Amino acid sequence: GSSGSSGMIAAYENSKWEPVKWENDMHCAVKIQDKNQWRRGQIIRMVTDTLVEVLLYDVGVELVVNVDCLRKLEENLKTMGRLSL
Repeated sequence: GSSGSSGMIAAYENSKWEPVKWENDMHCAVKIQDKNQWRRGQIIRMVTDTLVEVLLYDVGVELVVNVDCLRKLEENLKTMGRLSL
């Protein structure tokens, strides 16, 4: 037992939004409101200076969230545990 390693939500949650330019065909993590789980999305198309269209390829749902909830996909989070390129 004793299995529980919160890195994504942990790091993200603890961290705070940051001013970054979102480009097409990019990876990032969006923060849900009604829920407390960080989902990954793909920069589909920038709508406004605050809104951005992303794709939850992870699950398979096309939607658009606010850059205020968006977060840069940290490398560490990408490779949690065993590191190997």
